[PDB]
Amino acid sequence: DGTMTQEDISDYVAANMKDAISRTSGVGDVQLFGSQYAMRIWMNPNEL
Amino acid sequence: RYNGLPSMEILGQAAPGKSTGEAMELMEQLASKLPTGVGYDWTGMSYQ
Repeated sequence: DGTMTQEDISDYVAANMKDAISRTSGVGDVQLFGSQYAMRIWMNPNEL
Repeated sequence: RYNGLPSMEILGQAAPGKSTGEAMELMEQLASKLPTGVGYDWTGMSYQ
């Protein structure tokens, strides 16, 4: 429905799906194809 | 917390002459009518 980007989808999976899947019966390692959100401080050296 | 998510444990029991499985069915029906973003699970004695 065009509401969530590639990045929004990756965060939702990382923060709501991955952990429970990684503790599921018979599941070994679990690789996220994407990244969870973090607070990004994008610094500007001119203003700095 | 339960399975990595914020939770609240709720204990109870079946009324006289009612099976535990019958008592649990009602808790599931009542739990379905709760607000958005609220799920449930069974643990301990109810799990096994």
